[PDB]
Order: sequence, then structure tokens, then C-alpha cells
Amino acid sequence: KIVNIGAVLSTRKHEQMFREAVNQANKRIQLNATSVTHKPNAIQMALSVCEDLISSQVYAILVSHPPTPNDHFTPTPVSYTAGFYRIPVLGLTTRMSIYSDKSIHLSFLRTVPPYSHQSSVWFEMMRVYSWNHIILLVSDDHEGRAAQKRLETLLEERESKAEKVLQFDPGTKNVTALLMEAKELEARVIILSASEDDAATVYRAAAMLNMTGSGYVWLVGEREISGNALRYAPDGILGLQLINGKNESAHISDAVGVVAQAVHELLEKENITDPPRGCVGNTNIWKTGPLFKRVLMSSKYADGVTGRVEFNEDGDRKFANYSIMNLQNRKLVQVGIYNGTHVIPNDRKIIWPGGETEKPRGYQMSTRLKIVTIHQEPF
Amino acid sequence: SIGIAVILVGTSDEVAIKDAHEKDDFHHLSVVPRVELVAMNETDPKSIITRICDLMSDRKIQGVVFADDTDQEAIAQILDFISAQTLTPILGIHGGSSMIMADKDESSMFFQFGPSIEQQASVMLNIMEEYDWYIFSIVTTYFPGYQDFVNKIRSTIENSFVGWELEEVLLLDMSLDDGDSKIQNQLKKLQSPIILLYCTKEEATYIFEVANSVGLTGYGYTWIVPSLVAGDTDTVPAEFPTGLISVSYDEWDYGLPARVRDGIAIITTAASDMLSEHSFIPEPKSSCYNTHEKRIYQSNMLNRYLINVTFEGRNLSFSEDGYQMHPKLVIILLNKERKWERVGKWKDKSLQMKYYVWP
Amino acid sequence: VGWELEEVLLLDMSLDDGDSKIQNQLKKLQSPIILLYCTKEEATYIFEVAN
Amino acid sequence: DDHLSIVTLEEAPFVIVESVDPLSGTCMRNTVPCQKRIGYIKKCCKGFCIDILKKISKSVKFTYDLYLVTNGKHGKKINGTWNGMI
Amino acid sequence: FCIDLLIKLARTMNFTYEVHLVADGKFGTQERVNNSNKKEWNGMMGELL
Repeated sequence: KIVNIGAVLSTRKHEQMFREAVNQANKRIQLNATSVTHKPNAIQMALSVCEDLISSQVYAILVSHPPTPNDHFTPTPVSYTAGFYRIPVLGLTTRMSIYSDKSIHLSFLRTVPPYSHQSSVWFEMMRVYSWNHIILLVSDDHEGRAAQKRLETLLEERESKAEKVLQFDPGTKNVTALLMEAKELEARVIILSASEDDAATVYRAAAMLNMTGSGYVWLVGEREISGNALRYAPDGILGLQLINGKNESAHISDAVGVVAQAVHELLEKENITDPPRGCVGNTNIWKTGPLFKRVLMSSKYADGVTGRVEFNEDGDRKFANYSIMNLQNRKLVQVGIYNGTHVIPNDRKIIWPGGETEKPRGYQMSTRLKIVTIHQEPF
Repeated sequence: SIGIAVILVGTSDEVAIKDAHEKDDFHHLSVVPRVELVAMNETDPKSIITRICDLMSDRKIQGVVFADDTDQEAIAQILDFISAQTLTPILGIHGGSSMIMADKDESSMFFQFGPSIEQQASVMLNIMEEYDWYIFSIVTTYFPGYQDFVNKIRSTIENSFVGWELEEVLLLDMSLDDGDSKIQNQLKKLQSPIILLYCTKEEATYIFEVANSVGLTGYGYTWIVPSLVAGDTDTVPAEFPTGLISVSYDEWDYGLPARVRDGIAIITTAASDMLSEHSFIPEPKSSCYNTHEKRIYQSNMLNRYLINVTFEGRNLSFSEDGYQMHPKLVIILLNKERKWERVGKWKDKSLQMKYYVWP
Repeated sequence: VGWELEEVLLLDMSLDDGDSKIQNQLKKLQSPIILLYCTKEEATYIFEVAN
Repeated sequence: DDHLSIVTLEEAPFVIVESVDPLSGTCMRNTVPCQKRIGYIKKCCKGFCIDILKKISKSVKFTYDLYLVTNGKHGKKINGTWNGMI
Repeated sequence: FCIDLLIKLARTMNFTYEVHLVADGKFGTQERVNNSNKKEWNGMMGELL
């Protein structure tokens, strides 16, 4: 038999080494690679996916990062079209929490955690440094709402909550009006859940609002310490960065292996049907697709180029590790190590905002109190 | 004029659909509704992309009304992605496009003729408030809407006059293998007379077979379930308790031409006002090739006119996520046999049911 | 002494396929102590139902 | 967790300890039991505070097991260590 | 009584205070909103919260 594992893989130069992974995948009932480059258009991909399925009848489809830097709508058509037949889709480079739900992407897998899994790092990192009151500066988009959701439900384990959560609007300009409300607030720890563009807008405002000085702690993700945001990001930012999230070559080698390992497990099953021969002439649900997806989550890789590969309940990555940046002298340095369960700080010192070598308390209690009384005669 | 695409998939009375096109009196509004209809079986998603792209390249339609006879959820997602790139509204009045997705793209103008999960959650509080039922128990699985379902319920109890109290909020996980014991233990703590359940159609069978092992199916115990679990009312897994109550869209009294007429009305009324005030006919580039370069124009002027639409005294308004603010909902209760019979309806916070006192 | 009795629940074993009926009226048991008077073999059926 | 130990001490209108009924050998209606260490000797407690304890535990929904203190009385700081009900 | 007690609290626990009388003029109770099935506080209780 022939099993097709073709992918909608941009950067055609990566397809040169993608086939080599398939070549050894058979030796590690045949696996065929029908990778197609991902063209700039989006509507064509919905039409091109059927064409690839017409001539290949792929079992698992994979999608990588296109030359365009949006990385929000480019991988959806592969998920949307393959979800018609419940064909699993592999998120090589997608890091958006929209793909983390099973309502929209019923059959979807990923090899990189979304931006919303940085929340689980923050709780571990803020527990190590003994921070109990935090300010959230989340955005209003779906990516933000998932990041804010995870932190709030994670703090319920300690039976507490963020002191106050702030949501702005994506693509805003005059954000100082909302952020001033957080100045009088007792908590000093600020957590940023903004995009690459939205991080800078808060950063420039915070510079003029004296919030980047001494006594303030900034916790951000990958987006806020990358691109144009880093140009105006104040020093001392303690951010996050995945080790090999953008390494398409690293993530294409292990991704085929998980499907390759599942192929051996796919041989022994019941009621196995080949994927639809033609997209135009087929409209059935292909119940083997859910079966292939269901066993895919339960299958855990023993090794890999980027470590062990195991999937979550929603199909996202699990037990991944992040690298902790630190903006010193307009440059990022590694300060922390993530074990997937704990945070191991590096030997390098931590330069907090304002140059404070000593770790700030992160909470300034206000000794000025507003007191309400009512006119009662003797009292 | 107005470019309207009415698409019917499956077995439907196409003749009655064309009748409402001329019968819709838009003389005062002067919408000039041009309705072009193409009928084809489900076949492929590529057919929908081929049909939409070619038709939008032919007459430059400014709106689409979609009706389907298949219950698959994949249809709804495709047209949502279509609207994002085609920059044209799509209306899933009935079928697989009618069922509501939890999240809708910001750049997409796909709207649905159905109620959100939170919208159904408030209805359960409405129906059981009448009969002095105040003690609940939320039973939820790992389905994506579980958090929204339980947050809306909890957010209505917090500062309500009525003596509403929630006993257990247990959340299950049957993803793990051999989860019979773990599920049985959690379901064993239920004591409340009323239990609110949120799962899939198949997961309800899994829950109900182990709830009967505990015995949570007596006449004194009532279960309130949304439309997602019931799905089609015809199929009963022989494990649903005799007395289950569910809410759903008023599909019995809403026909395909009736939804089509509402589909025509909502698009036509919105497009008339913008031409009166903004005076800009949405005519995006007809070719889908290199759509990114064609994003110079915009089509959000008509987007907020579809949000607020009134027709024949009906507040046919839409939210940002596509669901109806005041949809036609019907309440169904299991009878002596395994059949679903309507008991009442909820509309504009004026819920009324044909059964009083309750047995 | 502050004695109080809650229920004197009497169960039926001779019924055929009445297991669902037996599990119904045993739920109302809420006392910390339930005095069971039955055969050794029937107690295996009763206890597994109570479990 | 719902079962916790509760100290008590005899004060005239608030906690009135009584010997057990010689006939039945166990405590009375409306007079909850309370141990006493002199080996333990069971006794029956009733009073203003016990009635509050019954009404509290019916609403807070917890169980208890009273026992009269013996280290001392309500509480005193002797050599930096408390003694009695405290 | 209460101000003289407040000054003692301010001195002993070392905080500064600004007093303002209740705008509402009420002590505090939970009432009915204008037809929304919700309960809101008023007076000092609704100012503290």
C-alpha cells in the first residue's frame, strides 16, 4: 500500500530535506511525500488542498510558516479544508491559541505551543520569585483572551486572582488613558499580553508615564521582545522565547516521524478506509480520520531533534521548554532555563528595570486611605 | 441593485423560495433585490469555493444566503473563511452553516441564524425559575464551550434577587483511558434535584449510562441539556432519561423559504440604508487570485448595518460573533416514548410555555 | 436518650430486573448508620448497589 | 476535615456538664456528650454556648467531639506557653 | 467618637487619611436595579465596594 504524508510547506528549499526525512521514515506499507509549496494566496489553498488530496489522498497534512509574516490566516485553510474529512493538520509554525479549540479545528495537531501556553510559565516563574499581586495588560483579541483565561484559572490552585485585569484594543494608539488607572494600583508586577505592534504602543506610553523605572517588573512573551517592539522596549524586561519555534528544518524532521510511527500503528486496526480519491466526488466524513487523530494524541515520541514529542488533550504540545530573555543594554540575554515543570535561573545576573540588582518587592502598599463617614449625631 | 446568492443543498422546495423574492415588498426601501439562485448537492467544499468565486466574479454580488440539509459543522467554517477573503457577507440561515462557532474571525462577515451557547444557558435559568426550581448542579466535560456555559450560569447567580444556589460544578474528563472509575466517583456526589449537563451527543450516552449505574434518573431528578447534546431529535441512544428537557431553535415552525425570506430581508434592508447615507456600492475585485493585493478597498461599511436590522417588527439583529440577539428558541421535553415534543418558546426575554404546574 | 429513626426502608429481591427500582429508594439514605438485616448472599448484591 | 475536636470548660450558664444518666448509661436528649480526662470519663454538656454550637454546626455542616479541658482553664500565658482552652 | 477613634488608628498603624461624607446619605443596603434582576449596594457599603 501507499501512504501519503504530503504537506503544504512553504520555503521550497525546506522540501529538499523534507523528502530525506520521509526516505528514512519508511525504515524507521509505504510512505510517499507529496509536499506542495504554499502560495501567497489564501483562497487557492482551499482549492489547492483538494487538488493535492485528489492526486495523493493524504493521511496527515502539515503546514509551515509562509514568507508573509501575518501567520494568522495562512494556516487556517489547510485546517478548514482537511477538517471537512477530519484529516489531521500539523501546526509546524503556528503559535495562535485559535487553533487550540476543537470546535473550529476538529482535527488539528501542533508541534509548537501557542502564545497562550506562556501563561503556565508565568505562574511558575512568578512563584519562584515570590510575586503574589500582578497587573495584567491583556489585549481584546482572541489570542489575548486565551492568555488571560489561562492565568486566571491557574491562580485558582493557590485560591487567589490577579489584583486587576486590563484589556485594551488591538491596534490602539492613545493607550495612556487606560494604563494610568494601573499607576495608583498597589501591585507593581506588570504582565504584557500584547502583540508585536501593541507591545511598542504600551512601551512608548510607559516610558513617558515613568512606569519603566525602579520598582517595576515587566513579564512579557515572545512577541513583545521581538520585531519593532524590542526597539522601544525598556531595559530589564524579563520575557520569554521558545528555543526552536522558528526552526522549520528542526520541526519538519520530527513531525514526519510522529506520523511515520502512527503509520505502523495504523496497520493494525478495524474498518480502515483510504482518504477520498477526489475532493469533488466525495462528501463522507471518513471516520478513520477521527481514529487516526485519536491515536495520534495518545502516541508519545521517545526522542526527537527538539526533544520528546507529546500532545495535549486539545492536540497542542506538552512539556515544552522556554528560554528566558532579559533586555540589558538594548540586548537580550539568557537568564532562565525552563524544565517544563520548574524554572532554573542561569548564572547570569538579573538586571531589573532601573538597574536595581536586588529583586524588587513587586508590590507597593498605599498608606493613603480614603474614608467614608455618615453624619450621625454622637459619633 | 443588490447581488443576492441563495443556495439550497439537498432536498428542499425550491419553488417556494423564489416566491418570497418578489413577495418581499421593498418598494419604500427601494433596495432593488437581484436574486440569483444556484442549486447543487453538497458534493465538495471546492464546489462552494468555485461557485462563490465564479458568481462573485460574474455579477459582483454583495451578499449570500446559504441553506443546507447536512448537519456537518465543516460547512460553517468554510464560508467563514470565504467571507474573510471574498469580503462579502455569508448567511447560514439553515443547515451545517447555521450552527454557531465559538469564535468568528474579525475580518469575516459570516452570520448565523442560531443562538450562542451563553444564549441557551440563560434560557435554562428562565425555564426553571418559573417552577421555583433553584438548586442546580453543573456537569461539564472538556468541550470548548464548557467554560462559557458555566461562566454565564455563575455570572447570573451572583447578584440575583432569587434564592439561586449552585451545589457542585464538577468537570469530567473521559479522554483518559479506562475512565469508568474516575467518572463514576465524580458523578456519585450529585444530590441536587436538578442537574445541568454540557457534553457532546455521544458523551451524553457515556455520562448517562454511568449516571444510571448511580441511579440519577428518578422522577424526582431533572436534567437540563442544551441543543448540542440533543442534535437531531430523531435519534435517541436509549439512555436519555425519561423527562429530559432541552432547548433548541424553532426549526419546526421555521421553514427554508421562511428563513430565506428572513435571509433576503436582512441583507436587503442593510444595503439600502448604506446607499442612502454612505452611498457606496461594495464592488470588490472579482478575481480571487492574489487577494492580498486587492485589500485596498474595504467592505465594513455594510458590516455594521447587518448588526442592527428590524423587519416587520422583528428585531432581527446580530452580534459581532454572528448569533441572533433574540432568536426563536423552543423547549422540548421527552414524552412517555423516546420522542421530543415542544413545550414552549423564549423570545425577547418573554419566554412562554404551554405547560403549567409541571408533572 | 436522643434516639431518632429516619427510615425503615424495606427492599425487594424477588423482583426480576428490578435492579433499577432498588437503586432509586436507597438514595434517600443519609444516616451515618444503616442497620442491614438480610442474607449473606443478598448483602453482596445490596452492598455493591450501595457502593 | 468535617470532623474536628472542640475544647470546652464548665461555666455556670454557658456550659453545664452533667453526669451521665445511670439507667441508659449514655447522654441525654438535647445534652451533647463531652469526654473528660482524669483514661476518659464520658459526660453530658449543655448550655448557652453548646446550643450555639449545635446551630452553627447544622448550618456550617461539620461534626465535632467535645472534651472538657484539664490542663487549666480558659487560658493563661505561663512561662510563654498557654494552658487550657487556649 | 469615630473621628477621634480614626485618628488613633491613623497614629498607631501609620497611615494617612482623607475623609469624605457619603454622597448618597445612606448607611447601606442591597436593592433593586431598574428592571435588570440584579442587586446593588448603596451608601457607604456601595462606596467601599
